[PDB]
Amino acid sequence: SDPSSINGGIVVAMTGKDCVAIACDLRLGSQSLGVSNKFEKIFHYGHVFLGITGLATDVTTLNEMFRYKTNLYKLKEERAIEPETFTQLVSSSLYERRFGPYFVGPVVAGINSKSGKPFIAGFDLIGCIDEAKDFIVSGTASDQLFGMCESLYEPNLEPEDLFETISQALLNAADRDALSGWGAVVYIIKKDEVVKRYLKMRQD
Amino acid sequence: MDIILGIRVQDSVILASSKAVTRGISVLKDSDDKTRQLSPHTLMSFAGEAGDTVQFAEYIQANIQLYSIREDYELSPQAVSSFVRQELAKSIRSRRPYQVNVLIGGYDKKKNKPELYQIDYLGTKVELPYGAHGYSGFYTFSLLDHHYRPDMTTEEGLDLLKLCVQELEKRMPMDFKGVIVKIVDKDGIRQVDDFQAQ
Amino acid sequence: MDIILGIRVQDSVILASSKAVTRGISVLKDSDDKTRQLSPHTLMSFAGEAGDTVQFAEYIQANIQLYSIREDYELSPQAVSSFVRQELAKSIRSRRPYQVNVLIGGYDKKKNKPELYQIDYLGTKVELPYGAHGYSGFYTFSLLDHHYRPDMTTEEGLDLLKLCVQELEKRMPMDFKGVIVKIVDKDGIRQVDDFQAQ
Amino acid sequence: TQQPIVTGTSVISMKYDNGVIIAADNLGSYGSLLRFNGVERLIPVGDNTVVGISGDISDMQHIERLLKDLVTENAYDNPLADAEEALEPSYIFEYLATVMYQRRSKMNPLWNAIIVAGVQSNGDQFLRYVNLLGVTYSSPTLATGFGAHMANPLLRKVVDRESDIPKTTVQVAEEAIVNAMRVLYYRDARSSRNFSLAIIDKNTGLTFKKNLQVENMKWDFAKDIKGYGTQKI
Amino acid sequence: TTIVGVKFNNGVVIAADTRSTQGPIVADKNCAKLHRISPKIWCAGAGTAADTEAVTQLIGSNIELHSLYTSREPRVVSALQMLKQHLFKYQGHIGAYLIVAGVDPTGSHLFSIHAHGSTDVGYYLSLGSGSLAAMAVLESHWKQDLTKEEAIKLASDAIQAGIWNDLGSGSNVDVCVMEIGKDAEYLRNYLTPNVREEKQKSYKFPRGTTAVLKESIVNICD
Amino acid sequence: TSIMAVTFKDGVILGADSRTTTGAYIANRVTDKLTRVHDKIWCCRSGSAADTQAIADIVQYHLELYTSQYGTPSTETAASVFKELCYENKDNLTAGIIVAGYDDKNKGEVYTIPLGGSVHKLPYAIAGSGSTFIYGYCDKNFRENMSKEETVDFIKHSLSQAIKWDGSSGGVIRMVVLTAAGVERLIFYPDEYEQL
Amino acid sequence: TSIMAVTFKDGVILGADSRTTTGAYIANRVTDKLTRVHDKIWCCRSGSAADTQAIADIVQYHLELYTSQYGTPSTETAASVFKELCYENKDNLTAGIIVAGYDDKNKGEVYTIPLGGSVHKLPYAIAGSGSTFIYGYCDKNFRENMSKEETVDFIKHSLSQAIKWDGSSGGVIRMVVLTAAGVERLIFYPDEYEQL
Amino acid sequence: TTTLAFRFQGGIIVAVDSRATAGNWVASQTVKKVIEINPFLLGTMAGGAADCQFWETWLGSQCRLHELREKERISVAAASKILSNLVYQYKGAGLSMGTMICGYTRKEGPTIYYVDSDGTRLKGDIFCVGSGQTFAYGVLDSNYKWDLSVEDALYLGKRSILAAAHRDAYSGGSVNLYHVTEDGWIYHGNHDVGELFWKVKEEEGSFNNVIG
Amino acid sequence: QFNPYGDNGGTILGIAGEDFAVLAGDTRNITDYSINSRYEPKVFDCGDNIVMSANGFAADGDALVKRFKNSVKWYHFDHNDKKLSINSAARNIQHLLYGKRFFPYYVHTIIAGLDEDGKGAVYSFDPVGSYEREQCRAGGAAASLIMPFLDNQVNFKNQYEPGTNGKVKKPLKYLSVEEVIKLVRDSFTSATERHIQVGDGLEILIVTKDGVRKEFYELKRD
Ligand SMILES: Cc1ccccc1CNC(=O)[C@H](CCc1ccccc1)NC(=O)[C@@H](NC(=O)c1ccc(OCc2ccccc2)cc1)[C@@H](C)O
Ligand SMILES: [Mg+2]
Ligand SMILES: [Mg+2]
Ligand SMILES: [Mg+2]
Ligand SMILES: [Mg+2]
Repeated sequence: SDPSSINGGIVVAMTGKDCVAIACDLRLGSQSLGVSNKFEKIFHYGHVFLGITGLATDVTTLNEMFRYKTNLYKLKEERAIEPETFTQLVSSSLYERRFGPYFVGPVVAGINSKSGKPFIAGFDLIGCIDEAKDFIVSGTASDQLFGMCESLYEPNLEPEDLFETISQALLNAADRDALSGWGAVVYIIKKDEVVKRYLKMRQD
Repeated sequence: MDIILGIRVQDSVILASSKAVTRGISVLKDSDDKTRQLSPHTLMSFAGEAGDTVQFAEYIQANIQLYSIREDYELSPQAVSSFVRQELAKSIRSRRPYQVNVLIGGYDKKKNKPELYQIDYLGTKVELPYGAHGYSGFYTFSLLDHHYRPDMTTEEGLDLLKLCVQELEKRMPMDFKGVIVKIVDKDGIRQVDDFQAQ
Repeated sequence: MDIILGIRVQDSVILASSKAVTRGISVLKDSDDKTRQLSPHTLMSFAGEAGDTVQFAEYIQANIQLYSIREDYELSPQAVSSFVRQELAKSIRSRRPYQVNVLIGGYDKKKNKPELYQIDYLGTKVELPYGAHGYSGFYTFSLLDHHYRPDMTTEEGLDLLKLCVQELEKRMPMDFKGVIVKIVDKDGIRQVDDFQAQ
Repeated sequence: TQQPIVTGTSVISMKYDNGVIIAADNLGSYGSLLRFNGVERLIPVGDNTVVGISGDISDMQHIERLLKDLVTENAYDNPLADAEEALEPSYIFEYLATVMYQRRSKMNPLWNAIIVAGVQSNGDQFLRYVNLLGVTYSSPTLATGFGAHMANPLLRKVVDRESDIPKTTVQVAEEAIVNAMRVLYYRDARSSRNFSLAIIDKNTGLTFKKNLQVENMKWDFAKDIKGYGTQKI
Repeated sequence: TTIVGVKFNNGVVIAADTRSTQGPIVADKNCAKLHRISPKIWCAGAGTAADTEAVTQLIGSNIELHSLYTSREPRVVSALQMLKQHLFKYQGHIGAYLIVAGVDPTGSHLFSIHAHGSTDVGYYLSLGSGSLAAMAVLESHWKQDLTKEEAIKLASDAIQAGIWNDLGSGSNVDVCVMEIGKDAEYLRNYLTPNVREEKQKSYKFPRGTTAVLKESIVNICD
Repeated sequence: TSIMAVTFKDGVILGADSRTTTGAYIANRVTDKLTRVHDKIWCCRSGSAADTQAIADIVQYHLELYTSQYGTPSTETAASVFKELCYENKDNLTAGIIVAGYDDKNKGEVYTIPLGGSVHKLPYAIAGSGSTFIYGYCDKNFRENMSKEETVDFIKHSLSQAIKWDGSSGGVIRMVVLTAAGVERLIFYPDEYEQL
Repeated sequence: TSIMAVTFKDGVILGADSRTTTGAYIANRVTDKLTRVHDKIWCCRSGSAADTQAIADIVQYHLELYTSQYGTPSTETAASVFKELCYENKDNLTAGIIVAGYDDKNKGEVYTIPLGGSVHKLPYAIAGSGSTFIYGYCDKNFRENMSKEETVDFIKHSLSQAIKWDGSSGGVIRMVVLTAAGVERLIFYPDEYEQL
Repeated sequence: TTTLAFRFQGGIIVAVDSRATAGNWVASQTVKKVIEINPFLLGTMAGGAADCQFWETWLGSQCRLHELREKERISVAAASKILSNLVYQYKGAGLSMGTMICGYTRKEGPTIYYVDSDGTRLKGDIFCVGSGQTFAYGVLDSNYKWDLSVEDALYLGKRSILAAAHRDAYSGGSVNLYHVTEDGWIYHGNHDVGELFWKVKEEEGSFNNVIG
Repeated sequence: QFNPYGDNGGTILGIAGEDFAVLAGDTRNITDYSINSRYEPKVFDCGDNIVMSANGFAADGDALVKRFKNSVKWYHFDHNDKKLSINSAARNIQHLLYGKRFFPYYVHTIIAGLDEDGKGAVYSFDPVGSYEREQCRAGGAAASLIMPFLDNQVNFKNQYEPGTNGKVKKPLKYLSVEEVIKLVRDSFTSATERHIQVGDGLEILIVTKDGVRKEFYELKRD
């Protein structure tokens, strides 16, 4: 009944050697009732990826708002928005609603197209930026996610290795949370190509 | 509590809505139609708070109808549902939000697919093979998880609902006075007006 | 809300009691007998809070049965009803009061007259030609004010009761899964095993 | 249910190489009124234990009576009362811990935070805390109330783990205690300039210092402070 | 959070711990809490992190415009006045607690600001949960006419008292030295005494450990 | 907080302790509660620090604008401006201000504005949590037309008693002397005043 | 209520105002707040009139029984009985009691028992709602071993300030003098003490 | 939690999940929600673990005592009523337990009693109890026949818990299966949902809400 | 109002081997944001080769351990010195806890020992005496951080055989006391990094068919 708990949902992002990964679960619940098995929580504007947990209506509203804004950006600037810049756009957009916030835990993943360096960021619901360079977590199993990442993570992982770490981090966190799970998608983001995998997991 | 069910088969979408309207200690009507036609190929069903329910539906209907006449063209189920979602999403943060849950069932003539959208009063939208609002979902979801197949005929879809209604008439505390059933397909919206004494 | 009706005709008392037991969003049972025989010619029906209902009934039953064996005698319906009232009266000012309303229907062999007692959880007793507990009375009292006659046969009483059950099935918001009907007269207590579609 | 009335602030304490030091100011507050001024909050039991109490003073006075009654009772039919069967710090503590816990469990607590300080019969230092919930713990440094927030950080700079306690002389420890008391007097609005200090040593025994004062206070820099931002004169 | 400001004979220094928290959980182990208002006016926040950041950036923006307009160096009393007036207007609801410090043409300044908008002037200040651990150190060691070296050591030791003794504070010490002579020197991770020790074991998974349902390449361009 | 203002033969003196608390913690032990709103118009603040600082800033502003248009404002005028702000916004303010100033015609004057926003002209005035403890003392010892060294003594003694009994009061005692002479600042330290 | 006890050279004196209020109504302007629990042990009561009367009556009972068996109770004994009742029943009593007595051995003694139930032996004690206004005055004027007439003056002046500021205090000042002499009841009317 | 027991031609099917929660935290996935009172008696557990665990274990002791005292096994009716009456003594103190007592005796036949902490005690052929009850009820009711084979009935039981484990956030882990006969409980094993879901999807063509 | 409960931090963790068991817990005791002690054991050898921790409210933790240590003692007196088997201890502890069902001990409690067949055994309890035997269990403040790790690294959950298409699981096996103590120290360094209440020191108790052995490791002090 606390808005950040109604639908349930986890996002995690990790950096590795010349790559980033962002993963999310697929459940959309209404309290105990599992409602949808296909609710993805990761979006992408150009090469910039946004995962959003929390109230699902806000998740949808935010994606549509950032599509809208990055489109207008691309038209005026005649280039794709960069992760660092987008982070700033997320931050100030959320703070614009300081006193009636969107109940969400946004995560940004992407590689800088000019410098090639991997970039991740998290935010709280009013736009405060978490500037960790290893991993970012969010959602109703964030506790479990922090536990997994801090144990499993190591710097400079190769994309195929990073896929294992992020997937194992997500999967095992999901499985200690009643409200998250029911499917998982992982994005592996390499400057040049993006592979998206759907995971096999417990449907309970 | 108000039963609003939707099931999407292969060539059509089927909506079933309860017929009771109950204020307090009395059932005031046993034949209420909890549905508005949005376009020749788009039907919306609704449950929720006493006043808001019909005002919202009609407000949506007038807007879609207006759009239709302005462009001499029928918006897709997907486009209609996004409109409906955005309306609810604005509403949730206004002074007095509409407390209305909806199912939108339509046939997309361009894609030749049937489409079912579940949207709650908060503006949470999802496409589903089958859907429900309120307490009824706590029974029907698992029943359809079992018996539902993606490639069913309309006639098979109507048997799946007969099962859903039966189950709700057995285990729900309240007498919802049967359901009105409507099919949305490539031809449009018709009423299977003989479902209760069937 | 639990339907509990009683009507006193000329030579008998008829008790009718809803069959559903509902906890939350689920009907757990559709054949619940909300009755206890207190003695060969006295019947008591009950409705109220979940646990106290049966616990109270069976406690009264144990007591009246104890009496019968001690005295080799059946207490008059009027004496049983007085015993029941006092038990409820003491209960209302106790630590945790019994939340049960009752109907006592009895045939008094020493006077050859049927008798109906309505007693609520407060210990409010009153003898009636017809009575009800809960919301059902809001329908049935007016119907019987109209349709009831002091000289009706048992069979006429059953028609009048059927008329009451029809009204409730039409107008009450809850599904109470029909009634179990019982007749108390000189030849004792018997159940009308067909009523749900009689 | 209940609420403290007349209260008395921190009790601060640390271990050193031979024994323990404990101090407490002599104030008894009544809300924000600095009402009473010669309140002793250090309670010597025998001559190997000092009990320091903060919180509600009426409860403190009750625990005082309990402790005296315990010395009396231990003496009864006990010819080794001042030798082998003398009250140990650890006995006094366990007793109080029991009382405090039973009291919270009855929903009627003794509204206090207590530190028991002393030296065992084998020379070992004893330093343990108990409070109104019956929570107990032990550490090279212990403080109650504000002392927990301000004395500990300072005292821990001196004795940061067990292995620092051989290394810490009486002089160093008392200096740290005396300085911590000044800092509390600077920043705790419910505190006083006068305090008692006691040292329980394995050689020296019990040294109870009364009527101590905070000295060497820095106030001179106040004259330069004008306004709250823009004002120059 | 532990933040301090210490004045010395030729300027002012500020320090902070680098832990950010969400209730009992550490979200960021090395965040920057030292914000820049203008080149030589720096700031440290406590309370709602989004509020301290935002209020710092807003006043920082307006101070720049003010500076360009007036063709003058920004003054600390200006940052102070703008901040307090903004915070007051919000009766508290913007949960920013700041130590603002800097140098300008009139000298060197150290102030604190509370969420409701009251300001205090001082020679040494601390805010945040580690506030009392840091103040215990300052009251114990502060003196008039400190050198730059002494003020850096005192500031640093105070943050440390916060790191070790306050559960809301940890990781590393950030410092910024504003001297009347030269530029502001931002000293990031001045101390790093909380290095995470080497893991007992690697948890690198054999490839193919995770079960995959289906795979696909995502398109970026147009 | 302990604040006081006292008229005497040559002008008026404002005095105050230097302690600010949040709860029982001393946020500032060297606070300057003596506030200048004009050359020879000063005030003392009690209640919310936020509120009283915001109010003193607007008054300072109004009196500066006043001077540029109409010469020096009288002390009464300054009190009226304080009162206007305190009364009109009483609901969202917790402000207890003492206004004191020296004028050539009117010599020393003291005005007290308590919580509601009423104004009172007085020979002397005391406020803040500290003041309850010195009502008896102050009433028993104040005389009209005291000398500068007498008024300093009276403020010193009173505030030291206030500081002795109130937890929310303490630190150094600050005074501002307002006469024809000029403006004089005074400070007295615990070692000095605790002895009295 | 304004109540105080002061030890001096030859014994101890208790003083009190005579006002009892319910809200702003004066239920009694001539109350005797000076209560005898033994010949030369007396007390002043504050807080709940019901609570303190009931307490005083129990103490008087205990000391009468005490005198029958063991002889004259010490003041400390009297204070201990008061504390016992007040402490053991702190969670049903709003009682603040000042105890004052005289015996040949220990001379004049004063004990104050505030709300908690704690006991405090003091050279003098003040209490009641009017006491707050005289902390400064009393601490500044009390000396040890004053004469009877000096002490009477000290209470007279202290209570008149307390009465002057506190609306719950007022009426006449009653005093009880406790010495070897003797017990002496004094009274002072507004027309005398207001002019101080 | 989800627990069910139903009566059919060939006795009783008892089926339960194995998930323990505290709030949204999954506390355990391998918990025992069935107690084996005696060779012919079973009890199920829903609601507060401790309340159930402690009072159903106690019920076991009370039943055993009856055997010694009466030289005969306790009737299901009486076993249920012991627990019923105990729970009633505690009404309003906040006990939280959903319970089924299932078993066989010669005089009664196979019998199921539902007993909760409100004091409600009911005899019936079908009960589902727990936060997942409605989900189990949906599958169970729509495929229930009196004449189901033993093999079919065990599966319908198995399938109904799966239904519930999938939809209800607070159900899951594994299915525990029991059959009660005239001779009378036999354990039909533990079935982890981790594997069972995918197996049942494959073999039955159900669960089309799930991608992949 | 008076709240009879507090929260002293503190995390505990038990893993059962084949012929051993470990019970580990950090040695830090906290109240709100302050540190009470850096070394306060909350794991205890209770006699009869059983080790115990009751974590959460330390007053209730200590009361329960005390009371159980007494159960062991009075079991010896009433049953001719019979050893108290781990399962019997579990059942006993349930009754201690349920005994206070309507004013609970506010502790998550864990016991470790060897079962009748000499196998490693771990039992865990909620505050009101619900209990289960388990292969491993974390309890306390960072339980949510450590449990999923153990699910992954002790019971190999979500780990499949490379190449088998995720259709064949990684086989569950017993771990050595060296491989267990590795997981423990790692679990705790992870927990220290992310949770403000966990730190200072780690104490592990190991139980074998020779008794109880103790091991200590320094943890981060921030
Ligand atoms: C049927 C049964 C039988 C065995 C195993 C599982 C179940 C199913 N059942 C649960 O999984 C329930 C669901 C939540 C639920 C709980 C109670 C009633 C209904 C639903 N969980 C629990 O009972 C867990 N404990 C707790 O939830 C708690 C127990 C004690 C607590 O103590 C808090 C406290 C302590 C002191 C003072 C005040 C509060 C807090 C949480 C236990 C699996 O660790
Ligand atoms: Mg589930
Ligand atoms: Mg008066
Ligand atoms: Mg055994
Ligand atoms: Mg930590």
